[PDB]
Amino acid sequence: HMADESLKDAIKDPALENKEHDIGPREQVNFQLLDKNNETQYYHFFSIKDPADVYYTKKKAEVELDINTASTWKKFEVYENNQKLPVRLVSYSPVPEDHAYIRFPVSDGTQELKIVSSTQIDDGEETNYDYTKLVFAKPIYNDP
Amino acid sequence: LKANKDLISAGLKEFSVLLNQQVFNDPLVSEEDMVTVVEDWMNFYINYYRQQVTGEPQERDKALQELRQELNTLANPFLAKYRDFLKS
Amino acid sequence: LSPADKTNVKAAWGKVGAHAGEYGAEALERMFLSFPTTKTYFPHFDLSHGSAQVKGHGKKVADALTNAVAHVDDMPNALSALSDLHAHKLRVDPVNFKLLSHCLLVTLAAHLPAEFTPAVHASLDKFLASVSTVLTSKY
Ligand code: HEM
Repeated sequence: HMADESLKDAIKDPALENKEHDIGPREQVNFQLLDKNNETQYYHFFSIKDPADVYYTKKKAEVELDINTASTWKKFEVYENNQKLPVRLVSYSPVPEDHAYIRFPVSDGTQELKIVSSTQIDDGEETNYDYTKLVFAKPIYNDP
Repeated sequence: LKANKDLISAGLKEFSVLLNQQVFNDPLVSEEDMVTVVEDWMNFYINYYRQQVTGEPQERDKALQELRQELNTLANPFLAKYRDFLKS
Repeated sequence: LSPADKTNVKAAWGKVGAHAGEYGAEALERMFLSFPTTKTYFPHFDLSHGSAQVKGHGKKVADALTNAVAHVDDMPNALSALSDLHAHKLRVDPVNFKLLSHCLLVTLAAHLPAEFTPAVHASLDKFLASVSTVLTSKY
């Protein structure tokens, strides 16, 4: 139901058919998706769009993550210093594109953040990705 | 054996899906080269399901023998169908 | 293509990872043994067994396929620049792309037998079928 719990079922909501998610001042920030042994997390590297759009608000900057093949993505938990962040769906491009756009707030001076996630194709084998480190090109800072 | 019997059924179904998805656009491959491609597919299905099958050594060998024969019944019409397409 | 096929292609090519350049050269060598008509020499290229250019070409094939998987939602645009390559148009016969991409499945499934299910095999077959038609679209 939630973005963190299951993206498969999160994108079922037709209210986010092609909802707007490109309003307000944003920033382009590159990143790298590594794994437990500091090697390239390949599945994530192909799945997530680089760079990511960093939208500004009145409190904290919200990092948008464009995730492709959302129909197979299930778990997608994001943490900041081992503290779970509130992830949510802001929009979703339907098939054949199948891109899911999710946002979450990040505090000032943040750059590294781990991702606990998984994938599942329909009623089949669940592939767990217990650790994936996401390092931005620069530390994220929100404008006043 | 039931476990092996049901595993063969899924193997034949999955193999038929592979044959159906093939597009015969230009540039077309020759009859000789398509025979090699079919053999490479059948050998892959034998390699995979040889790990999946269970039971005694002779029970697994007899299961893979039935699978290889069952795959040829699906392969021979596909090769014959391709020969009629290639000549035109 | 489909969400399942796209997911299978990322997972298969993800588990390949850094060994993509090795399989690219290996698949090219496997093509000549399986298809002897494909084996032909030309002046400005080194097609020896332990060649530097064949290994170099494997990395180029790997980097092209890696880009194709990275932009699998729009594959034709990702391989549009590569489809106009003069070396392919002049040296390579159009049919050999289907034969090389076939041998890459044989190579990948050989080195990664556990992760390569019949479902994933058919997913990469369809994916590698489209890449062959895109590169041979210009001729
Ligand atoms: C579908 C599989 C293949 C892929 C993805 C591929 C990819 C590439 C790429 C990316 C390049 C470099 C082009 C550049 O400079 O940007 C290249 C060059 C080349 N390829 Fe392929 N190739 C494939 C199959 C083949 C085959 C079957 C042959 C036939 C032997 C071949 C022969 C050549 C030659 C002669 C060059 C020129 C390299 C040089 O001297 O600079 N390729 N290929």
